[PDB]
Amino acid sequence: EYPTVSEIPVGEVRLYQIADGVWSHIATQSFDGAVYPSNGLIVRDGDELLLIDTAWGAKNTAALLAEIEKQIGLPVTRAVSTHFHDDRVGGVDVLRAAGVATYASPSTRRLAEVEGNEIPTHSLEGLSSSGDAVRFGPVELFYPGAAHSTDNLVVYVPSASVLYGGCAIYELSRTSAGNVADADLAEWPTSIERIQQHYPEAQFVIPGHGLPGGLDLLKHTTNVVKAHTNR
Ligand SMILES: Nc1nc2ccc(Cn3ccnc3C(=O)O)cc2s1
Ligand SMILES: [Zn+2]
Ligand SMILES: [Zn+2]
Repeated sequence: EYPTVSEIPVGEVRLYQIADGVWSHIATQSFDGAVYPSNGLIVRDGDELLLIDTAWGAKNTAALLAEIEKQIGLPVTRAVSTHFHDDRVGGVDVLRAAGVATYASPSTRRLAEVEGNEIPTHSLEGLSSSGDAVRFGPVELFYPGAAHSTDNLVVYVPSASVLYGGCAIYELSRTSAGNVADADLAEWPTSIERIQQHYPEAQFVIPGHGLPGGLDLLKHTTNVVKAHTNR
């Protein structure tokens, strides 16, 4: 049963089996008066592991590495942050030290720099315009367009029909748009139309924060976004 934020002390990381050679990774961090949970993904890359997103923090990300050695036992060799916020890039410095080559789109790198966040080393190309798709080892990386922010990526594991939505996909229980500082509310529903065109098969869809679901999370996220602009 998927862990909730109440169950995960800040500084601990949990791993959850979505499908064979596919895990999400759940951690917790303080922010705007509370502590929030945050999701990333892990994919078996042959005899290696591909990570998607940090654990929101240096000490957390290092507890992620430790739980991955304890529980899987193969080496993380690459990581991909999916947009520029520290719940995606905080910890890259730790991953770097740990042997992991860290990647992000060219925008994602510049944005974080300005915002003072940590900076993935390598640049990912082919991802410049709404709807580009590129192949990263055992996954496909997809830029559906401006959404939670203007740089966010989504990830699809074809062999498992798992789609990792990141923060541009909300969980079902979330009904308040939230901090929409850097989002594009006008384009975000259209961005979610693309996802739904390019990944009609998805079996499970993993939000950036909270419980996984199906493709329902997409019409949910859209209803949540549009409600926010009519008031
Ligand atoms: N019911 C819920 N409400 C909220 C409100 C704000 C957030 C904010 N947040 C922090 C880090 N990333 C985000 C983000 O929005 O991606 C998440 C949830 S989950
Ligand atoms: Zn964000
Ligand atoms: Zn987030």
